[PDB]
Amino acid sequence: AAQTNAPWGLARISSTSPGTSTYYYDESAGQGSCVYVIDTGIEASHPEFEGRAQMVKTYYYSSRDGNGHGTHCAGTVGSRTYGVAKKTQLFGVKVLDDNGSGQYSTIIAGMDFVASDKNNRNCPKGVVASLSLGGGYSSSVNSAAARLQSSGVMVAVAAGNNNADARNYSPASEPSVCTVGASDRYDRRSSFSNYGSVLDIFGPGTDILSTWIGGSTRSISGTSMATPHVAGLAAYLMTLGKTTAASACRYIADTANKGDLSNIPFGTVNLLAYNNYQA
Ligand SMILES: [Ca+2]
Repeated sequence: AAQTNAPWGLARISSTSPGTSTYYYDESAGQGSCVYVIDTGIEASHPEFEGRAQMVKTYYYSSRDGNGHGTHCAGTVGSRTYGVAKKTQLFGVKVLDDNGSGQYSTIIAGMDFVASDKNNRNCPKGVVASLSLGGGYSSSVNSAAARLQSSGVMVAVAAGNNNADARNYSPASEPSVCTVGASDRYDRRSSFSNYGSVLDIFGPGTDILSTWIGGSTRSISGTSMATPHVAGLAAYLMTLGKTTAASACRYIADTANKGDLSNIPFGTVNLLAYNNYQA
């Protein structure tokens, strides 16, 4: 399949060079896989989700996304127009309030929740969790991410937006999960992207067009936007049978475009997520 005039980040993950505008992908498109978006929620009624999204848990008064961030990230995972894995099933867990903030105890509870809830869901091709959130180092938050990964869920987390070593942030600094940095459309490390030896992979994160609340769309930037490209790519590769939840991060690294990025500090991987699709 080929989506013409695609958002640049989708084109980039299906090309060995920057500057293209077509997203090439296998028509299976992640069908049979499930991705939990643990964030401010998802506007499940947005036409772009085609009924494939639902809220399964909230830690606040409402399960609605009153912010937009979670709907944007969900759109990059699995919306029709803006998504990597266009037939995946999306489940929303609202651990952040409508200002985008949340306590670490709530975020940990949401991770433990997904580890259990996935046992109640029909996801024959596997389960992914996308965490576009973080804050300062916490061993308890790292441990919760490690548990979620160990339970059989491919965990992708944002590296953070401090232009700093991600070793000082959580859950970015948990080695067992897949920690994602951001790049821009010219193949530079995004100016805000964290870096460091704990990063596993880069994905597109500057000026990413996706779904927004009120049935709308907008372009925003962050390692929060790069993470769902990698989460959607994992769901897509698991559906194709190329890899499993345990090894997807390593498979994505091994099959990445290598050495293409600029402004990568010594000690940080120079690897950009790539779907290796050949028609
Ligand atoms: Ca890792």
